[PDB]
Amino acid sequence: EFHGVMRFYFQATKCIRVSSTATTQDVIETLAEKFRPDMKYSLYEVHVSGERRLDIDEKPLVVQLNWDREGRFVLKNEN
Amino acid sequence: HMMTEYKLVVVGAGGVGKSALTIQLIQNHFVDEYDPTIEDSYRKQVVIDGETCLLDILDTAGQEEYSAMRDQYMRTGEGFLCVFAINNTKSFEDIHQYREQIKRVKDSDDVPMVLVGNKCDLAARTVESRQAQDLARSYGIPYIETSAKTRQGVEDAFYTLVREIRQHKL
Ligand SMILES: Nc1nc2c(ncn2[C@@H]2O[C@H](COP(=O)(O)OP(=O)(O)NP(=O)(O)O)[C@@H](O)[C@H]2O)c(=O)[nH]1
Ligand SMILES: [Mg+2]
Repeated sequence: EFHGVMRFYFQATKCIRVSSTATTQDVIETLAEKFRPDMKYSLYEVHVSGERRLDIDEKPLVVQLNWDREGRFVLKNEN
Repeated sequence: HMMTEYKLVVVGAGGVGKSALTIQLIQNHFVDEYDPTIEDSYRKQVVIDGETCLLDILDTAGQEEYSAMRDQYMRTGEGFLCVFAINNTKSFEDIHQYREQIKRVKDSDDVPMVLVGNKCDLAARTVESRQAQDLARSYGIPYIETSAKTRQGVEDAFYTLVREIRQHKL
């Protein structure tokens, strides 16, 4: 198990050290607590080619190093 | 008079209060847990000396193992909030190391800064107020005693930095 740094955008920017085992749900809950206590959000990888939503059990750190891809992870809220 | 943008970079050793000061200014809330920062960014619009200022605040890492790309944000920053804790003499001595790195990145002796002494609510002071005044006067920058736990000087520290950035705004 290893750790890497990842940058997240939302509307403003946070770089956090993320485990190789952390799921999308853990990352979202971590980012949610970092700016809005008393914690529904979703994570998206964004490229110039298109957007895509990460699944709950997916590992955003492994998704990141799978990228000719200036991808950016974005936190969003339906509200 | 006119709309202006200021890029503030909070700088200092770990556990010194950099994140707690920034969150107090943005959210009017004091963070309790010690979460070591890597690189956090914030945006808030305020009025300082009768002008709307778009502040872009960059809270950075104190731990050297978390501070890889320091040269890049020290390039983009216009002013620097050098924070130390009054109960931590080591973080006070590290200030000069941060000072010199910032002068090397910008490659000039005229870099707007503001020396901040945090954790003033604690009685276990190990850095006297005059010690920091000598260091600040030797750098030619103001010195502000702040407390992120009770919001003391938080607004003054950031607003004074903005006024220090205007002195070299072209
Ligand atoms: N008493 C007191 N504690 C404070 C004050 N500011 C921060 N703290 C506490 O000191 C610890 C470190 O806070 P933090 O903001 O994370 O410092 P930091 O400079 O961001 N650390 P890092 O460099 O790792 O990101 C936390 O437990 C926080 O609650 C203050 O003004 N007074
Ligand atoms: Mg921190």
